[PDB]
Amino acid sequence: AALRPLVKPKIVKKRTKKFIRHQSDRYVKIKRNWRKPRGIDNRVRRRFKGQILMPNIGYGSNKKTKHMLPSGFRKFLVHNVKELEVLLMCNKSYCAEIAHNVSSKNRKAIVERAAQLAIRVTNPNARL
Amino acid sequence: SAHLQWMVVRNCSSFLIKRNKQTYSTEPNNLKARNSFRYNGLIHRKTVGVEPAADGKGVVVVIKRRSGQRKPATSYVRTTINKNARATLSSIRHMIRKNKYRPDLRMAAIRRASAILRSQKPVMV
Amino acid sequence: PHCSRNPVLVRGIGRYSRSAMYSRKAMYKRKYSAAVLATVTKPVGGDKNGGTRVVKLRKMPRYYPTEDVPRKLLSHGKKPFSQHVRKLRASITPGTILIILTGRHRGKRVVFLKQLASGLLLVTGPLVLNRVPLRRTHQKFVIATSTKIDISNVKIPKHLTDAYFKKKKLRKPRHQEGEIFDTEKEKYEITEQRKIDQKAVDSQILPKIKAIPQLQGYLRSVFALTNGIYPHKLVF
Amino acid sequence: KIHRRVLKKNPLKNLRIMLKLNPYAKTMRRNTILRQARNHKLRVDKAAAAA
Amino acid sequence: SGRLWSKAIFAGYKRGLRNQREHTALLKIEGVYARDETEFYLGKRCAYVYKAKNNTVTPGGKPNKTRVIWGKVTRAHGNSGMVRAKFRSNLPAKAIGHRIRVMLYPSRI
Amino acid sequence: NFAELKIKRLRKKFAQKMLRKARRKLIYEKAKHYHKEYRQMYRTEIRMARMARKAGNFYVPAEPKLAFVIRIRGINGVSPKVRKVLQLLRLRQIFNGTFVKLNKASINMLRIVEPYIAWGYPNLKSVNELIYKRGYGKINKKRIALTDNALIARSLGKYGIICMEDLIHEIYTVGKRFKEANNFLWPFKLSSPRGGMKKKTTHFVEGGDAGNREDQINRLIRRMN
Amino acid sequence: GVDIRHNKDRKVRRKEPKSQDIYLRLLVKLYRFLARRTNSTFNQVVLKRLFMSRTNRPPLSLS
RNA sequence: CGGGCCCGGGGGGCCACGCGCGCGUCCCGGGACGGCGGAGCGAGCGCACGGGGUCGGCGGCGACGUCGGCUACCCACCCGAC
RNA sequence: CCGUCGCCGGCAGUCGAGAGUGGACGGGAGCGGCGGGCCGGAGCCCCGCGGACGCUACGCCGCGACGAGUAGGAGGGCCGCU
Ligand SMILES: [Mg+2]
Ligand SMILES: [Mg+2]
Ligand SMILES: [Mg+2]
Ligand SMILES: [Mg+2]
Ligand SMILES: [Mg+2]
Ligand SMILES: [Mg+2]
Repeated sequence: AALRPLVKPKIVKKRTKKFIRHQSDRYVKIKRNWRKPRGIDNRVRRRFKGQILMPNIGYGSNKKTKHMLPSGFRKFLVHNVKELEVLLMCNKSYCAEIAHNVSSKNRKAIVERAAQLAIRVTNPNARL
Repeated sequence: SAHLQWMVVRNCSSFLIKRNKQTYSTEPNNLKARNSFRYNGLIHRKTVGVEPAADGKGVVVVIKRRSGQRKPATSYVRTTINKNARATLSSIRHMIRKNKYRPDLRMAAIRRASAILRSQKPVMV
Repeated sequence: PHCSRNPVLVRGIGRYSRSAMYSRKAMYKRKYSAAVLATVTKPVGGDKNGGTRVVKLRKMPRYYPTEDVPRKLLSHGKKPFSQHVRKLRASITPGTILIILTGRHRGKRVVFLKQLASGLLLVTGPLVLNRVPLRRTHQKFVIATSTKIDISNVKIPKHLTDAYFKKKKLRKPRHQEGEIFDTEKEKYEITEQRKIDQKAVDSQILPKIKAIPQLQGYLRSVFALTNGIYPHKLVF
Repeated sequence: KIHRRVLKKNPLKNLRIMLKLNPYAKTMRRNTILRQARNHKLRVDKAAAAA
Repeated sequence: SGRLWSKAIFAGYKRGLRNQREHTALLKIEGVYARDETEFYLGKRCAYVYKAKNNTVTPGGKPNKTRVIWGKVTRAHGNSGMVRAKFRSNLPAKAIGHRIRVMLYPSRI
Repeated sequence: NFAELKIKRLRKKFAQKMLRKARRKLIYEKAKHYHKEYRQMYRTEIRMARMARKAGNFYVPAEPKLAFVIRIRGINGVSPKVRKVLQLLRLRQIFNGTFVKLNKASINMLRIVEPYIAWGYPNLKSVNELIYKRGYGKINKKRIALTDNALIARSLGKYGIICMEDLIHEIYTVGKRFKEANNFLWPFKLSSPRGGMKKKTTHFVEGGDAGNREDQINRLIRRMN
Repeated sequence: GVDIRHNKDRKVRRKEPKSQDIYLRLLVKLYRFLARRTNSTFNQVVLKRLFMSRTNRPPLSLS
């Protein structure tokens, strides 16, 4: 009953865990987002066995499923009704997303316009 | 010239929307709304555009004259087709194929005009 | 139309060579030199609607989709399931006793009838012995024992295709919301056609089971593994 | 015209890939299949004479 | 009636000495202790049947609380029985030294 | 106009079919000829040996002339004169066979690489199975699988090699255009030897792998490609 | 691993003009088409000289 | 179980041998062999070890309890880890 | 499968009518295969008026080889802050 994508390939992720920064567990001052370890004795940088894995380009996802939502679509961010019609001809491979700033009165009109224009909206329940 | 104007508006344009890993374009006579040299409703000597009508019945086919390329008040001639869905498609098909008026935007004008009529059908829950 | 005139040695190699087959076909004398509808006319609904209407069938579509999918390349193999060649394991000849390994009738000892068209094995337990009726069963979920009954001079009815045993469907004509619970059609009932084909086949299999001694009690027991036996050491 | 990658098949296992490279391989093959069945029928005549 | 599967032990994963590869398990089937004795088992379906807290669905019955991880015996490992087995999801290490069923499905007898 | 342009189109597709069936018959008869020529060679070595045993004499065969080298030792810690010789044989990676032509220039540089290569004298079955299973070409510096004879004939065709059977005869009977045929082959990529190496680090005649095992290299090729 | 060196793999060479001049970029499209679809090696010389820097492209006097 | 397209002349197997005229060479008027001559294309069915997978094959289960989904949620075990 | 490098790779032919390993003619002389009464010869598409996608050319498509790295160099950043 939902709008279906055009095709739906099997999406294969080469890795599903995030890359945490080395020693982000040991400290609150170290946040988890990644910094490349530059240090002369670092056993993460030197890639010992049993350590934290470093991100590199080999983990890159298959570029016909890249940026694909887990239900076949790709995401486009919208703010008002008149930039929703750029998805009129991208119907079965891109889905609209009302941005966070758009008020409750105005995202009524985006939802029913996209319903009569066959565009899937990812968050059509946001001030209800 | 269409190429010389394209080298200006390729990356710098008010109609150009660049958000997450995809680019769109919002100029009026643009089928597909894609930022492309073939589909651009401003730079070519002859363009095709289709839009919904004044009220929600029909499609407005707008084409571009030969003559007044620097006269924007009179450069476009607008036609409202309000047939059934099958013969409004053979109408747009004849305006492109029989005149040889820009016959690469032909099927893109049919995909848009079919999808613009399905928007006008009464929605069922 | 003649036969192939070229016997096979192995698959994809004929026995007779290229010029040898020029002369078996007599191609030296058998050689040769040189050499809708889409629109109908349909009559008038007049008067002064003058002229018949030329109307085509195959009209043009009312709605193209937004995007299409490009078509595939070509494959040169890859037949449908109805055209696969059927293989039967060399242990299994008509009349052997099978040990059903998988269904509701796990462990039963049934007697193998004809093999059907879709590769499935038409099997009967004698229903009077172990309550397995005429069913299909799959080849690779079945152990062939070495015990044989001569089912030559036994007439299997010819309306016993794959379509005879295929399950039946009804749901769901004209019902759209789930409030009315329906306790019908999930009960299977035996038809009279199903019930007398069993009697037509048990009538002539049973005199050959009562022929050899104590095959009956063998065909009434179920198979099992105990603390001794290991199946790589058993003899089937 | 797009020439994509042709999957390399083994002519030592796939017969019509061998015949596309060596058409004579069919003629060797029918000569060695017939020669091995002619010698095999000739050795079960030696066995069916000295018995 | 009757057991109808052959009983095997989950020994460990396919491993070196200081590396283990959890995608391939190592099984010891009771009764076979030589590599020439193991050709019977080389395509056989195999299951790890265990119980958990919540109910799950049962194909052919009401919801039990048994759960199954299915696998296949792929090849032999070593010179004394010891097949290795490929499961659909990798076996939990809780299972090491417990029962794995070996099933007699797809048959070649 | 329009009917005459079909008939000129159907006759140029007819000449190409006639040219195609003439070229298929050429490579058919070249391979029937080479089959005779290999029986010429193989039976002659037996007859020359038998006529010497009758007279109480010895027949020393021809010193062989086709070798097949295989790099057995990897790329870590290799001395520079040895490292330069291995990249003149195109052995840049471990298990990377190629054919070489034996003479005094090539034998004295195979002695420089004794502990890195294993080599010997291949037979006709070994040169068939390497070309068919693992023979790729160097076609404008790409590595192209030899899936059709037009790939061989477009490069080596000016030397007379127009099918894969001619290429095998040019390698095995080390002909006048051996150099261009061997260099056409991208050097081979063999797997690890199935069943083990029996002590890689030492010479074949003292229990290992290095150097010249002479016709036992054929026993190595079977379990490696 | 292979025994090769990688320091001269990427060959340093112009393959487009570095300028953003749109009349220059527009007759690069003309000569890149003419260098592809023609056997002429004149067009392959003129194409790469359009790529060049000003100091690799000096003034030619009338004399 | 040599070579000479198994030289050639005479008296069961194999052949990727198969139009006629017209010239050529060779052999015993007859042949055989030609890469030789100025003149236009066979058609239709199938089958496939043939430029990378398909089925024109199938079964079971289902709203107050199950189905799938989840990670900087928690816990457990094996292995690795200063 | 991801990237890089190489192919000075391909695509402006969106050419459902585009089509050429040369083509036209235009008389001089002729064949076959067509329409015999031994005399003689163009079909310029269409019963269907129709036939997916593409080419942000700073784009898109292909093919092959390749991928350790401190100090250091260089590029890309639809990474982020004012
Ligand atoms: Mg250090
Ligand atoms: Mg239990
Ligand atoms: Mg070392
Ligand atoms: Mg490096
Ligand atoms: Mg690196
Ligand atoms: Mg650094």
